[PDB]
Amino acid sequence: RSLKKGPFIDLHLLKKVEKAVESGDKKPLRTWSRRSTIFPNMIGLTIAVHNGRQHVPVFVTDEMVGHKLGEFAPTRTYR
Amino acid sequence: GQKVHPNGIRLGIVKPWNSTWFANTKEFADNLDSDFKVRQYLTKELAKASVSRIVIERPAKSIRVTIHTARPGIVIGKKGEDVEKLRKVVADIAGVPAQINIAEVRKPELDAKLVADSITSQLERRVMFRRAMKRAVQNAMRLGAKGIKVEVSGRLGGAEIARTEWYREGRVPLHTLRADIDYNTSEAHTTYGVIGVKVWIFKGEI
Amino acid sequence: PRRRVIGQRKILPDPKFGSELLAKFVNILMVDGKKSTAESIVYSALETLAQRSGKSELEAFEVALENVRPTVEVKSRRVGGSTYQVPVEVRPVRRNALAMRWIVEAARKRGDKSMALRLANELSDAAENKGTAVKKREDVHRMAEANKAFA
Amino acid sequence: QLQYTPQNRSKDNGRVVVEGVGNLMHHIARCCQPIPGDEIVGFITQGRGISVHRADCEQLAELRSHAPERIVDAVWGEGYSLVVRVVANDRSGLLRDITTILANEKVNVLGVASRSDTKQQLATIDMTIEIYNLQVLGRVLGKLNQVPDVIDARRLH
Amino acid sequence: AKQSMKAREVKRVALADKYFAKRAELKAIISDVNASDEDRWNAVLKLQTLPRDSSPSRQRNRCRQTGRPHGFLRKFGLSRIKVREAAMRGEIPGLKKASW
RNA sequence: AAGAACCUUACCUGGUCUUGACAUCCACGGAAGUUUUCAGAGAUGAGAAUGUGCCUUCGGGAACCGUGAGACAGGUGCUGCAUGGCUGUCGUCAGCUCGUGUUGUGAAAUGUUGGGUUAAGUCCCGCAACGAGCGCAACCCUUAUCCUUUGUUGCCAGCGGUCCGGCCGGGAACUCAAAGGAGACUGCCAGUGAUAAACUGGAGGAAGGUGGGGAUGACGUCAAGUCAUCAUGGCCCUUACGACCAGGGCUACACACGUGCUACAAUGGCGCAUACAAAGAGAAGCGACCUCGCGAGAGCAAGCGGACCUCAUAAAGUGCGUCGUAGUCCGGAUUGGAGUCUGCAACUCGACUCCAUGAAGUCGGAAUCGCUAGUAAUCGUGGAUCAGAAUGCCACGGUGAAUAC
RNA sequence: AGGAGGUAAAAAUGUUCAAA
RNA sequence: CGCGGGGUGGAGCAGCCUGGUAGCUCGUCGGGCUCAUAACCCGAAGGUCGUCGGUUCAAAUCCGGCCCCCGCAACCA
Repeated sequence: RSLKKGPFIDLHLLKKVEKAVESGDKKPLRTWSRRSTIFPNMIGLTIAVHNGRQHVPVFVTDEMVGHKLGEFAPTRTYR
Repeated sequence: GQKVHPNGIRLGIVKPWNSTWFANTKEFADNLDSDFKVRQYLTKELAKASVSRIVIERPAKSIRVTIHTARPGIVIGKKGEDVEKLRKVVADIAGVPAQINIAEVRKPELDAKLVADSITSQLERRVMFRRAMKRAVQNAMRLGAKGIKVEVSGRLGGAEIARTEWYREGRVPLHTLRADIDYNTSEAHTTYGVIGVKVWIFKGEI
Repeated sequence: PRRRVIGQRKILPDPKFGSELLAKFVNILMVDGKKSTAESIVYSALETLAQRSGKSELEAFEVALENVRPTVEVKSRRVGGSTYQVPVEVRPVRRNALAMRWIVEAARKRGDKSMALRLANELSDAAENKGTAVKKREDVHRMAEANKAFA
Repeated sequence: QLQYTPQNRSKDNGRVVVEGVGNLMHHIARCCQPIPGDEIVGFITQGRGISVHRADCEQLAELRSHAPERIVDAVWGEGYSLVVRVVANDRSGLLRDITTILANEKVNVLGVASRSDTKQQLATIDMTIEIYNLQVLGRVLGKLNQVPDVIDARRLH
Repeated sequence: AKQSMKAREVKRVALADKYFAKRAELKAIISDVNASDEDRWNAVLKLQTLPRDSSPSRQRNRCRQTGRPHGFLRKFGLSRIKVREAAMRGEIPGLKKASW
């Protein structure tokens, strides 16, 4: 809903993602950048996103792209 | 819980502010902060100087500091040299030309802060409080105070259940705005704990 | 209320024809303070009445008014806990005051359309005194004589 | 009356370290009740994070028949809750035989599953527990096999 | 309010001046409609390269004296309770109990 | 809590620190500092460079940085029933005491009671009481009328030019501005009353009886509240309950309540035109104009640290038109899509705009609250806080009642 | 001043010890 | 063993006899009054009709077996 001045991400994550892509589908990334928006190249990756006490792995399916990683890691458990 | 701080309500109408300087919001808070600094610092330095009140002023870039107090001797120091000592350190506290200047207060018995220091220091010396209280009242009263009211709050006498006790002689019209009052506070630091002291003095009606 | 004496505040007469009584009538119908609009209703509604009956503004008004004026009313006397309604003559001020009040009240209902019209029709019914407002008056008179055993 | 601490340690992290990564939303399967045995094999789920669906299991292989990319390895490092099918040659208070050995056993037994008469006169009690030292598993099992009426007493997948 | 916190405050300011305000150009002119190229990108990226603090947004404006992070009347730079303590004392110039 | 995305933050999770994030002390070394890279969530770890400076203990530097050790350091850790400081409160209720004398053996009473009277132990009279004090009022601030002084960035009546804008001469009258003042005192009169206090009515008057508002809150009650503003006795931890970092949580949601905003419409919504405010805020801030944009806004960007310029053309209102009592042009929730700004960051978790959607609700059970005058009700404006973030709070003016037997 | 007349339905309860 | 009755919200009882639609009272839940509980007031949820099977379009209800409980009878022996 914002920042239409280049979709926002993270140097450490981005570089880690590029490093992964050019290195092939390696081990799941363990980033804490729930702020990070998804980028095209990410598709196929199984980046883990910490969400309080885990990293809850998420396959980067096609659909998601403009979505920020947090939306894929529910934080408040219920029932 | 009730009573308005006397000195506050009696500002504009009777008693002039401890500070007297103008400033836009730009360098305002800073000036006030430094004031606080010279206040507590200079207080500590003259903890033994029987200091009364320390007025701070800023006549354009300048930062004058009048110090009402008893015993100008120990204040200024020999040859007045100790003053310039406080000068140096103070200007270094406000990064500016501190023009210190002193006017000895004539009678300590009448001034509130001076009384409070007497009382507190004495509780610090383990003297029974009641004796000191009645003492201050006798002294200040006979000396000429139109009226007086002192209070001691806290543990007092090492009692395990804190309480408050007080005294007052003659007219002490706190609601009478025009009426002058010299309210001030100080507090003891007995091994039992903090024991506060308040002290009112009706010196004159107008 | 307690000891305090009242200061029967003055009310400015209506601008179109200085009827201070109608002036206060507007003040009753007035809501949220938008007096201008209140006055707008009272007027157009008053004209429509004058137009209707053939009687002029206000004269038709008091004629429509008196026919709803309570003369008596209940009151709650008690004796240590024995509460019971008591009839008692109404003050002339409080009289027509309550008259206008109830009138505005029956006017609150009867959803024709604009207040002007709904009110116009209410006063028109008062002209032959068979509207809802008079229903209140009668009811209060029943509350009187069907209880007129106290004085 | 005695019926999450064993999985509060997984909720306290450790255990699974898929491709060397720690603290993942892992969670043990069911059709297969993996314990540190034939190791295990992970599987990413949409929600629920990683599913530790044990190494070599049909439903896991089904997922191996769908999206292999989701499939991932699995380890252990430094095991709780299992279910052992222990069919009895009919009971009639012979559950007591089962009920007996429980004392020195130190695993909590959650749900005492059972069934019997549906066909051939013979009961089929099954038991949830909470395994600890994998050795302790082997230490217990024989005692179960020991009881004469107990023809069946091995871990059920 | 926790010497640590007061300390944290100071450090936040320190960096806010050692970087931003003099390196905020990235956040500034380089995040404007002109250098549409990857330049702009790298800019809003070198941004995170900087220390998390330094950004004035994290400055909590605590009471000059006590450290209390609330009721901080910017004007005086003091926490309400304390701004009052000085007030009634007359330590503040021309500041009296309003009344009308 | 005057304002939780990070921060704040005290809580959780994991990664980390230990004389520490911060202070005084001493030994040694190194100016400080500044530039860029690699790993890492960052903390920090490894650095790669670079720079070496104002007095000379002239074998120095004062410094600031790093390391070492021991004192300590540090706590938003418990105790508000150990405290100060501070505040709510019964309650702006009119009460609460004491000195002395006197009565009673004494706890105590008397005073302060009683007749009147007041908003008031206010005042008068009497009274074994005489006095005094904290209070009550007065003094204070604001507003209400007029006078005097001053005339810009305010004002325009009088004359002039008027490109009709007080725009320019120029005017000091006026609104106003902000100081210095006048005025109200039961002072005047009538009557009631003990020739008492006072009270009832009238006069003049801007103002009539404490004019209206506010500030000011007695002795004390609650062993009220706060150890988390702060300060402090204790006690407690001190390779940790202390310290740093990332993400997280304080915003969870079967449910209950309190406090408010927006409605249920026609004394109305909506479209067009048009009228009259006050009070404020403002510079790493208010930001016209002008331009593109449906707008939120974006670009450029004067003036402005201020009776100047900006926020910022007020809305209710009035004029005209339409809708015509429908869940309906009521209601705006909720939801999708597309966007803006702040900010490292908008997913959790921001405010706002557009298009789309368009629910509950058709004046609310038992019960309950506020309010006596320019008040209630209704209407919009601004400020603190704050990068952004209110229907809350604080303050401002507009419209303007009903009733008090 | 002497006096008689009328004049107020129901409405339970509160754990123990504890401030110079 | 025999004859009859009954089994219905957490409890006590209607409705069954004449099939479609199970009601009252207290209790329970939420709100209110009160300093606070009770009482009192406002609103609300609840019962596979003992169990099994049958007849019927439909079974709380008509029919049967079974489980339970109460009543009566159990004599000349």
